[PDB]
Amino acid sequence: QSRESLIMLLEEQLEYKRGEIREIEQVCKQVHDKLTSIQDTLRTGS
Amino acid sequence: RQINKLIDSLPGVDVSAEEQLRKIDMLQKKLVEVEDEKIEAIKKKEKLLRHVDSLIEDFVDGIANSKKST
Amino acid sequence: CKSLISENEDTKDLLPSEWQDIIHQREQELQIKRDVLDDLYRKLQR
Repeated sequence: QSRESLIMLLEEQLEYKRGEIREIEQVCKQVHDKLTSIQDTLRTGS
Repeated sequence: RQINKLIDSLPGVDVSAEEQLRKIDMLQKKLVEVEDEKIEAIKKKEKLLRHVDSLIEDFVDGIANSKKST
Repeated sequence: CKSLISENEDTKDLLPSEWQDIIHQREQELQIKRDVLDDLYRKLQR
């Protein structure tokens, strides 16, 4: 059952790090989208 | 009946532990590559971040020396 | 007439190169804004 405990800890930290990673690219992508929208807005005001 | 439905629901209840051994080994492998990929991801994110910082500084300097040009 | 001139400061101010200087400052700030916005557009597209 020690191997089973190793497995369960394995998937819990694996899914936690996947969640952290995915929120990282989500937030950086939303920042990049905001930057592109601002660039378009300032280009329209030129 | 909860005893029966819990005893048969143990992953690995009907799976031999040695293929758990290979799956765990390859899990740590693909883990090694996934933090590696996160290393390149974070380093290029920081690269674009201080590109953004450099353009911020240039734009701020332009504003400052333009509004003090008169 | 003189009373109406007296109470209103704006008319007495109304009553010539400064306008040209203001036009020059406006156009120089406009062109520097255009230049910096062009630089931002060029940089952010990467």
